[PDB]
Amino acid sequence: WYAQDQSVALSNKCFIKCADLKALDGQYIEASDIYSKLIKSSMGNRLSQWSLKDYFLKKGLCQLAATDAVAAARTLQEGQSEDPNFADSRESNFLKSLIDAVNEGDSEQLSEHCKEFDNFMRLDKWKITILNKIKESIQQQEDDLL
Amino acid sequence: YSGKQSYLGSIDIDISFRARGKAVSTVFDQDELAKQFVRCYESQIFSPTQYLIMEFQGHFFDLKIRNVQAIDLGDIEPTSAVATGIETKGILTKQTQINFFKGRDGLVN
Amino acid sequence: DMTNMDTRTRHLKVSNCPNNSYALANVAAVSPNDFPNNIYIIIDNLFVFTTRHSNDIPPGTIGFNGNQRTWGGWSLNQDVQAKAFDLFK
Repeated sequence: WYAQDQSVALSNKCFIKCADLKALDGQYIEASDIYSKLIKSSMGNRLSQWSLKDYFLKKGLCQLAATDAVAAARTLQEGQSEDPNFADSRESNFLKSLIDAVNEGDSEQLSEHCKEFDNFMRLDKWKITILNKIKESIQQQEDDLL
Repeated sequence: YSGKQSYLGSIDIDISFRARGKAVSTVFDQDELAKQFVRCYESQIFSPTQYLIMEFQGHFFDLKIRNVQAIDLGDIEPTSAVATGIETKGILTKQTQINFFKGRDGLVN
Repeated sequence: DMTNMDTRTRHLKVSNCPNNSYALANVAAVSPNDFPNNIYIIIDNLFVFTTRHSNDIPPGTIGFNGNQRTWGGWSLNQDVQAKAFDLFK
């Protein structure tokens, strides 16, 4: 409804809440779609850029919670090529490190990257849950490994 | 599409560990690897850079076909140049010369 | 009691273990139609294991864990020879 009223910022806040809850609720694909909508709505605005910097990260995290590392890499590349601020942001490096760790299936490397990211930028419970599910998915792959 | 070059003469495969933490010092027989490749996948079409996941004695490996040579039946000598282009494709046979190289990671012994 | 049992050879496919409990028991899980319960069976004349009835494994298939495959160097879906075993003789 806020979008129908063209209140971009209020719709963006509502969509942030919706995507956060959906990702926490097991609906990673829908949360990533809402994050894509947020990215598209906030693109070109000098006012919401950090939100974007986080958006990309979050979206990728959701795509990585869904075991879709290719989609996470595509999102990282899109953010790097579209937003110069995100390209040099720590969030981009952290997302790339997470994508690489999932590609190599090194859960310990993912944990090390998470600790490094926390040391400079504190993680939130949403990210904690996403990465916990991701690590448990690596463990499940280890179960499929047998 | 190929006309005459329908079979695989020489195939090069780069072998890598899917998981870095699963490196094993076990001695891998290339003849056994080729035998498993023919046994599990016969009369299939493969192209350069095509990827595969191989389960050998419970060990999971990533195999990348770095290059392929296509030959026609009746060619006594493989005078055809080995092609790295994805255009070339062939049909696996029980006599294709399979050469295994270390993956870019270089952990497989 | 191992005095009487069908010793005929059978060719069985190696497949993933049904679950962790069966792997822990280190007992070859077989169907009732495959072999009697609680008898020693040899495989490839080298690998001896105790049979236990299992309804989750169809007849003609033999279940193994990762360590057994490592010992025998076997891949998934590999065919192995199984016969009755008598260590005492």
